[PDB]
Amino acid sequence: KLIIKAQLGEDIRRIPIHNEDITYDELVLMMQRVFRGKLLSNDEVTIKYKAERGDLITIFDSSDLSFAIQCSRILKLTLFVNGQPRP
Repeated sequence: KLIIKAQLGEDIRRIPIHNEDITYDELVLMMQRVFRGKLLSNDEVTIKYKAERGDLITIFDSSDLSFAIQCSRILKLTLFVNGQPRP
């Protein structure tokens, strides 16, 4: 359904999400689980996402998260005309 691909430094975790009404606080908890050995219980986790055209945008709460998820569903196509990308 939905894949969350999360990066902390060089470590990348790929998490499949089924309930799409996931809350911000649930997402934080999930990040804490998947990055178990990288974090202390008292670390403060900040979450950003790659927006359309690669700029990071901070997610502060569940409504930011929901919008970020809706903005996720992009299919990026490149078209070729008679085999040429630049006719």
